[PDB]
Amino acid sequence: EIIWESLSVDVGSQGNPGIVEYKGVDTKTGEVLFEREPIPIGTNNMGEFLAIVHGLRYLKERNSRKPIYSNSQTAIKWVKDKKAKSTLVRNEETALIWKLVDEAEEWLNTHTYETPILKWQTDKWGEIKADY
RNA sequence: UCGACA
DNA sequence: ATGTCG
Ligand SMILES: [Mg+2]
Ligand SMILES: [Mg+2]
Repeated sequence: EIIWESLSVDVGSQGNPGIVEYKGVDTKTGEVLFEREPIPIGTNNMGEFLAIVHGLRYLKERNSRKPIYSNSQTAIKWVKDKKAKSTLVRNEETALIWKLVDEAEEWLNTHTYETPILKWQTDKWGEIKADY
C-alpha cells in the first residue's frame, strides 16, 4: 500500500532544538526535488511542518496531484489544521526558523489543494525515502 | 502516569 | 533528552 507516485519529505537535524534541515524526494526514484538550506536553530516538529508545506507548494506550481508522505504525526496534523503549534521561544536567534514557519502558515490558509498528506508507515515500510 | 510519532 | 500529540 505504498503510493510510489508521491513526494516523501523528511527532516535532518542535529540536536533538538538545533540545526535543522529537510528535503523532499520522489518516493520511488529517490530523486531529490527540493532541499532546505540548513537552518541555525529550530525544533524537529517545525522542521517537519515546513518540509510538508514546502512540498505542498512545490506540487501546486507544477500542477501535480501526487500525495505527500511525512512520518511526522505532529506536522501532518499541524498542516491539516493549518496551524503550527510550536512552543519554541521567539527571540532574535529563533528568527529565521520562526519567520519561515509563519509564512508557511500565511500560505496554508490562503490557498487550496487536495494534495493528500499521508503517514509513512515506518514500522512496516522502513525509513522514509527522504531520510538522512 | 503512560502511550504514540519524530 | 527534547519536540508534540492522544
Ligand atoms: Mg520525519
Ligand atoms: Mg528520519
